[PDB]
Amino acid sequence: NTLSPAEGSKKAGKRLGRGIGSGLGKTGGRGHKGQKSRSGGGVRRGFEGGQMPLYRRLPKFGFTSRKAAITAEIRLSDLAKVEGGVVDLNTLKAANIIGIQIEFAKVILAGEVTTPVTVRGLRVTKGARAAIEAAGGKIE
Amino acid sequence: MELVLKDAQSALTVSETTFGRDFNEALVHQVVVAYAAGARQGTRAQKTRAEVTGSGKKPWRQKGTGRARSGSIKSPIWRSGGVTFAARPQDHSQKVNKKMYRGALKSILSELVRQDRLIVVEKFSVEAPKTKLLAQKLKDMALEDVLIITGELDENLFLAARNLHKVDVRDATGIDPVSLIAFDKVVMTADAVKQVEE
Amino acid sequence: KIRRDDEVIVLTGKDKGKRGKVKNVLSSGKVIVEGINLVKKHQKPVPALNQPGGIVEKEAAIQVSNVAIFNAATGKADRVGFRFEDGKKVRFFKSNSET
RNA sequence: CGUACACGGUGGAUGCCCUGGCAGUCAAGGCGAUGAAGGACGUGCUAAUCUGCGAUAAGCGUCGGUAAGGUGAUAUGAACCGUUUAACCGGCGAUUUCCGAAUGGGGAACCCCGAUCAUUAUCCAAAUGAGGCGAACCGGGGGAACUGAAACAUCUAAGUACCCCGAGGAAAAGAAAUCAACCGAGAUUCCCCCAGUAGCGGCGAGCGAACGGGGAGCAGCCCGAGCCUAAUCAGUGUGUGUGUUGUGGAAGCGUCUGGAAAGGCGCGCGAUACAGGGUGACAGCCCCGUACACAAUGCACAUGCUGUAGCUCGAUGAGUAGGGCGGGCCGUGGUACCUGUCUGAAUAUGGGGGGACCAUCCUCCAAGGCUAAAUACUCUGACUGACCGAUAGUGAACCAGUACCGUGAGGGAAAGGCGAAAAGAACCCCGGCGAGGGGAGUGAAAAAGAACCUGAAACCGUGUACGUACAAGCAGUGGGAGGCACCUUAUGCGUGUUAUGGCGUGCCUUUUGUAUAAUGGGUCAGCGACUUAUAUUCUGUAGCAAGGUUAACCGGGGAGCCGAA
Repeated sequence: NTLSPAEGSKKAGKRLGRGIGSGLGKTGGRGHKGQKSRSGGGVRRGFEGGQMPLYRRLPKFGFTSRKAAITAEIRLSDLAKVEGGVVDLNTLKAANIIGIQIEFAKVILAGEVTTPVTVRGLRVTKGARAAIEAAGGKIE
Repeated sequence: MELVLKDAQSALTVSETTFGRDFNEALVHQVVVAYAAGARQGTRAQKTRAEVTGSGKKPWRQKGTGRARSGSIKSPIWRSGGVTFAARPQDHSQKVNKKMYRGALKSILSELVRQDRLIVVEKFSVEAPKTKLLAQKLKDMALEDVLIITGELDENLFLAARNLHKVDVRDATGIDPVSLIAFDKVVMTADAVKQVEE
Repeated sequence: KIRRDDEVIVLTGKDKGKRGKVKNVLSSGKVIVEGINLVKKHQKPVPALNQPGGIVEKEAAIQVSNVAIFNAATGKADRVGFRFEDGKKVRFFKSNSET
């Protein structure tokens, strides 16, 4: 009724998870305590991302290679068999999650189930010759 | 299982529905307190397109500060600007997540399928024009004390319920944890339950 | 509301029964009714309360909670005086419910 | 004289309250040569301040609103005004001193005139402009250093701080001699993303795009001649809606406690009206007010209408493109942009561009111009706040930017609360006394009497308990003896202090070692020092599992990111 509701206001929803006693970021509360790294710990942090360097000086160094065509697009047997049907050449790949704004791919026989659908691709490996030959179709 | 719906006559049974998600009474208590807190002010900082004119503003010395409209911001020097310290995004609010906030939204939907909770009401509920009719359907329902809890529905905002105690009407589309549980508690309608599924 | 143009009827204080016209309304919420006064040292009919003092606040200081202007209800009070040029206020005055 | 306590005081903490601040949000947004902003001096019967006006001086007139009382904050004394309807709240007009852009000339507010520059020009200042102000936003120029690089000359901080000139309420850009995933996109900004990628760099530290895509918002058009005219231009009439502000009005029971209920208990009621305030204590139904409706103001932008007026033909802009010398600046690399000196083309049967140069494709055509829309503060009005609470919060809840300091620029406090009502101590005694004291009165309470609620600690006086002028020093613990004093915690069970005896060198940092002739503090209270986003890497807990998460923007999105050899 017109009485101070036993409780019906705002402190309700849900504690993120476990009893959040106070806001995060708390470690060594106000005042003095540890929470740090004794010794030369102060004016500046320790690491930097390099070294003296004894290791970074001149190990078995390499270099910055030139940009590649950016092939390597997983096109596995199955997931292309137990799905859709025939006609799976360059035009119907967007349907599947096989569509890089770049080019090329490869077939990786994750499964063996017969299909026997055909697939162009523009690439090929062992197993790409196997199958789609014993099943039918033509690779390019 | 099967959630027994109720008719206007608060009949013992009607259709059935439910939500599947490990309900967490660890997912129904603060969140909206954070909503209650966070929803009320919070000086972010950089969030603003304020820019600098540089020198030559107006015939007078005007430091090229992160200005905007006619007053400076962002810069820790002027108010409403970004705090110059470390660990807190807005004002006195609870830092945190998009997932738990939602996880609480999912988990809450599941809270409904709990014995000591709400109950599903047939669609006809949305028809009730007068408020008094609701009070009755709440009495026979044996959940009149739920007025201390809250209320909800589907289709459109229920004008007949809006009046009722601590009633903040909401629709199955846009419902926030706060609604699903105006304090880890609530009540909905048949269609609402279906809409919320998405 | 209360207007200095309305006649009031005390009901609680020792001036219970006296009738008179208001003399002025203060922001404090105290009203002075014409007739409700006190007897000064040199016998001067001036409104005020009671206790030894010096310079002082006039008016008997009456509370609106114990006065009786119009008050539709089963009470012992009777008639009360009241603008007219408004017209709309005349309709309310004519209604046994409003004024 | 040591300690504890008691009564009173000091002091002002604390608790409660707060007519103030702090923060966020919505709305609204310019003022001035018909001389403003600001300042000075005046003005009310008495008025010193503040406020309002200004010599028709806290005011005059008109209309509307409002309403019977009123003569600002100050509730004084006297007096006066109002129903020939005032006070009070809103449009328009009149008046509107002097200085001040002032502008005749001079000048620390005083004395005599369009000053100075400039355009038109009947060259007469005759007709006009500029010359100032305004919180910070946009644009155009000039342009550091401390600092980082743990040194420093590139680089970095900076194109920042600071200097100059100018606009608007908003500014800049802009219809492509573009982009360059193409049988394609296709004006320009801005947001997200693409990217921390390409690129730059003692390639050291660091620095750092764009195309595209997803969105917001969309509009395209002007210069020689021929011809002719519904674009434009001038003028007229003149809103809706919306936004802001203001406005209309009735109603209170029973029992108990109390000085009084807005209490407790019982019963009942309203709600397109589950804001707030007031009223002798926690009143949604006692009063205002809130729904409702009305009125005023701003909006005034627009639309309609009168007279104006299409369209056609050809070309299309050189000290430029470009080259050389010397610099600035940029992410700009032989591949950014701009300045200065010198040199210097061709023309669409031409030329430029697609991130190196020169001959062969695709795209587009500079060296002329304009162009709506997409946001951004907080002076001002209103609202809100798990914000602070008067050594807190704005420096300012109290005369505050006042008192006060400095030649000046400039600097800069502290001070909140009587009581329901003042109802604020009548009368009497005392005294040098409107001081004060006693007595007495009011009230629930003055153990509220006026820097007056509550009122602590340090501390003062007195007094109480107990010591105490042979006594040795941490000033205790345990044991046993002495007593004195008190039996609101009856039980051979305790307190206050204490005589005597056995032991006992405050407390904190630095240092190998400090009680230490090592440093710091006279005492007290209050004050007084690890925090933000992002990214990376672990850990504990929890959900679901090769899938998983979205970002801008829409409850959808999957761009994109990481993982999958």
